[PDB]
Amino acid sequence: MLMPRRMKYRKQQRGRLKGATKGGDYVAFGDYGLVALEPAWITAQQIEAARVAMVRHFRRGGKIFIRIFPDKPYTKKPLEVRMGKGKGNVEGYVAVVKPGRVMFEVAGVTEEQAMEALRIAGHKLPIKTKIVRRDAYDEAQ
Amino acid sequence: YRLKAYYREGEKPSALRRAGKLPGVMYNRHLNRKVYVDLVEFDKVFRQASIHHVIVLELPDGQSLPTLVRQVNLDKRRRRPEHVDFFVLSDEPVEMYVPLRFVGTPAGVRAGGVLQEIHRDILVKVSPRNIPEFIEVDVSGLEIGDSLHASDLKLPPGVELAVSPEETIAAVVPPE
Amino acid sequence: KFRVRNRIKRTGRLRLSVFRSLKHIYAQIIDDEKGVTLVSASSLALKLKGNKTEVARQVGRALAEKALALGIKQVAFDRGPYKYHGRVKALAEGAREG
RNA sequence: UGACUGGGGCCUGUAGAGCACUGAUAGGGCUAGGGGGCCCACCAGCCUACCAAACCCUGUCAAACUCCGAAGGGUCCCAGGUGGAGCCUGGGAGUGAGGGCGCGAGCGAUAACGUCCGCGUCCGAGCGCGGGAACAACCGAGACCGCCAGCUAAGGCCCCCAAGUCUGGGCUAAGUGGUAAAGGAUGUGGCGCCGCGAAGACAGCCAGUCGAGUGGCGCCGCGCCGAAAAUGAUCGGGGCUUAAGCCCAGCGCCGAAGCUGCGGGUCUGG
RNA sequence: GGGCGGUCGCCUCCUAAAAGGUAACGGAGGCGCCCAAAGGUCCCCUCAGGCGGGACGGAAAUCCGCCGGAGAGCGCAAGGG
RNA sequence: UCCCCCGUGCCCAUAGCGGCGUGGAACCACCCGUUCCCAUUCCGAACACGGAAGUGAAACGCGCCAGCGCCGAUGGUACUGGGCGGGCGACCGCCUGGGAGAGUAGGUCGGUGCGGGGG
Repeated sequence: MLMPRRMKYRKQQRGRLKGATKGGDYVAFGDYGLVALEPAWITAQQIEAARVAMVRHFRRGGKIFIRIFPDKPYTKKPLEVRMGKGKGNVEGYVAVVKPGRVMFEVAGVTEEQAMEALRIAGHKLPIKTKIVRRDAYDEAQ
Repeated sequence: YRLKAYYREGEKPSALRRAGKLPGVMYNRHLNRKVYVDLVEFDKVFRQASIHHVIVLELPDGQSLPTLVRQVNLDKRRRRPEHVDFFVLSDEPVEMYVPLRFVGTPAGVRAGGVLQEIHRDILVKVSPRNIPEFIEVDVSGLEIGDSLHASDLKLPPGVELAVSPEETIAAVVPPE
Repeated sequence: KFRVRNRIKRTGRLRLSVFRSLKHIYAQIIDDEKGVTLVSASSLALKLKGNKTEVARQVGRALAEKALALGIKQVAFDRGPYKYHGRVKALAEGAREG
């Protein structure tokens, strides 16, 4: 799917979502990118449906960069059980995404096809998106 | 390229950004002081300029002092600069990341390939008087195997790169 | 290295440091915390014989006479890489004992 | 000597950030093994848009990782601080079922008038009073008594209902206002900076006539669809459209058991 | 809700909101011993790894040479040291 | 007061690694020996003792260098005591006191006490 192959611990806490992105906020790999406006946890099966869609669209195409990882585990209790009795089982993996993170990138394809393939992705994603180019993304000195 | 800048007393950085006037700063080993270009203007300039080419800053002293844009502090959300740093020059072999042209068409545009432009601005040393530009590299016998990097380029004597050589510059990598 | 620094095992004041060189043998009484020498003596660098262990005692007795004169009574013995043997300042006078 | 506050000195590993340690990580370089083509079994040899250690470059993640690190908090000293403060010894208790709200975490499904702790508040015991249509804990305010006096607070000034159909500039035509999302649309109004227009086709019939404003994404204000549940409906009601709605100024009034004015009581202190 | 299941004392880390303390049938491990030298003191000595080089010798049997401030070691969990 | 070297403290890498020059009259070390004191799980390697034929090769002292290492502003943000907002809610904005970390300009092959010997 897209999960870590080793972890110190199998389950972890939930945690809040503060603003900003801290990092990941400038393009730096391909030509066109997809940036986030709303904070959310993004599941692996979403990231995938987004990946396969990208490629689907422009078959035999360029390169895609998935600049995010589902490192965080998702717990959920079996159906129709009561509370307590300790934490759930781990049922999947997600990645924490906050406003400004650049999630995806493509390179080496017609501006025409880039604009399009990125737009289809946002339809796979539970948040609001925006598309971007290659402007003052020059953090050299 | 030119740009009207203006002295700051150090008052209300919030007020200035809301009144169109992006704050920044100028510095070098003799003078660091505080300035406010206009967003409107700086955009036309930096979008063409960046930090491969050189700006000059006309103050209330006629002094159009020559500069390079060291650092730009972005907003994280709704991309939109907050602050600019200006490196005051004269005649010393200072650094900068002069761009590269990628003239040509590798063999990897036919047996499944794309060009990846790993590091399309490389760092170097040379006095302000000497300001090279597009340091082209030719690509044509670069198939899907591995690919060229570092010191394999076209360096005008005066140019003295500060890299390795090993830092990868480009590659020819497969399709989807 | 010869780390050693048993001299670090000094608690309760007044250090009698000793230096053994291939030709010579020197010694200074130090008051630390202050960071200051009070009294001293040396081998032929004090103007003396060309022997070894005999010479040692002589510089020893030397240090004794000079210290008691200042009002200094008791101390604690050093040499970092001592190996307390041969060239010893087994002298009367100073109250560091033994 | 108190709470609280000013000035100093220690102690601390959170928010935030970072990748030096522990682990995780996407891509490229460099490169042990292994797979596999060239091929010989006497074992070597060359290649491979295969899987791939260690290491380096770029880019990141972490309650049980930290090179780093605030605001604050803890404590000690010197001061202000006369308070239904404080400290010491003793007589009398009740309580040991809490609840909502705000902020910081865990559990839960970033569900619950859910549940666990931590910091604060109000109800409890202020279901006494004003605002909120009605309503313990949201806003205003801590009610000794009396008065056909005066000023205010939240919230209000078209009628029900006390006080402005008050003044000046904008927006909205859906009754939006009068409570819903992904995603859709030449609805409007205000900014843009790009095409290219006497190589005078943007729209129309042979391109001549035609003789000018045409398209293109992108920002901001206000609104439109998306919008189906069970006894009779409604924003509290009537009713409101250059407003009695929304935005921005300005002056004035109404409004409590709060604050003044006058008279009285009781308890402390003087 | 009660049962069936699980648990009941003790230590280490996190939850713990940069003093202390702090809950849940919250996340994750250990103890119910051992040492007659594994104790006292005095005098000595310094690791793990890595790359060379060496008969039998693996991929560290023992030998030699460089590099290597601690990642080794400290009877057993984890933390601090 | 001014140089050089030998001891010994305080600062805690701006003192460090690596490069390159120097220094033996005096200090210092290496050096000569193993009878003697005292040594080796085997080795005078190390400790130790008696010496002075030789050398500054090694070690140490002193310089100079920025490749790695180390230090590092100013600005501007993140976050936040206290006060107040917008929204129906994940969350977002103002006012007033405080203010990082990364990154940039740049800084660094030390400083400084006490005592000895030599001009």
